[PDB]
Amino acid sequence: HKPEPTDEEWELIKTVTEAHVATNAQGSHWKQKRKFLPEDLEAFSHFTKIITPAITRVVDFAKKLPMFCELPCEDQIILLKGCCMEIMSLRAAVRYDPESETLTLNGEMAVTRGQLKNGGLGVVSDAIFDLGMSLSSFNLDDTEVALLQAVLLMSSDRPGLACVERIEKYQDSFLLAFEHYINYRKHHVTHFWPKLLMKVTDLRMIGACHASRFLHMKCPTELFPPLFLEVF
Amino acid sequence: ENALLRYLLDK
Ligand SMILES: COc1nc(C(=O)NCC(=O)O)c(O)c2ccc(Oc3c(C)cc(C(=O)c4cccc(C)c4)cc3C)cc12
Repeated sequence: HKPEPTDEEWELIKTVTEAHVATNAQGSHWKQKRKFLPEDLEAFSHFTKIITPAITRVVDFAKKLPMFCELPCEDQIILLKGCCMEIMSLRAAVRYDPESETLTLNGEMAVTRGQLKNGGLGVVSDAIFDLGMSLSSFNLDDTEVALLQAVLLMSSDRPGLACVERIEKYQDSFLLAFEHYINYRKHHVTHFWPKLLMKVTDLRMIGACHASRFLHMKCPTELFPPLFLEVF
Repeated sequence: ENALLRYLLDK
């Protein structure tokens, strides 16, 4: 008897789910198009060459949300800068394979904990892998991942934002529609909603450490891809 | 200064 989605919420769920699926790499063909990376600055090289298409897919995801498009571009810039690494981390974490103990990046590269860490992320690799491991029993479908992405995208607390309250209103829509979908999905996990909100905090911490470490990683800046530098 | 991000947003 917990509330299930309203018609307006079902339309929002369709919109955001479709935006996620259209911009999720090899959605169908990721398990098979996946190749395992063999064996510092050299893994830095394969990880730099793939970051830029990952940022771009996040930009595309945001641009297919009509709520995002009614925001002024300077707010869109702040919002995308705040959430790329959180969304990319989530997108990798839901692609954890317990058998290979790998995450898949860009629907094509399987990396191990050690590879991602030695590769340059440091302790944040442990944070993303441990999120993947704990998301296994969550059984998140495309809709739940899309709604998590929409919730991170629509963060009012981002510094420099103009439409702080318009954004919080958008987020509150996604949060309500997301809880209702969860009530409807009836996962066999106790306190599923409170636990998903803690995963949102886990991703927000990943967002801020990537920021922290980028500061420390400056290694001349022309070595880092342009769009990466834009989204720190 | 967000010039690439700005381009990608306004396309
Ligand atoms: C979040 O997890 C990620 N997810 C995806 C992805 O495709 N997700 C799945 C999906 O979208 O479907 C990536 O492609 C990532 C690429 C690099 C990366 O982590 C880094 C590594 C492994 C090294 C370094 C660096 O050392 C460095 C420093 C300067 C410039 C550059 C590009 C790299 C930086 C990052 C973010 C993290 C990625």
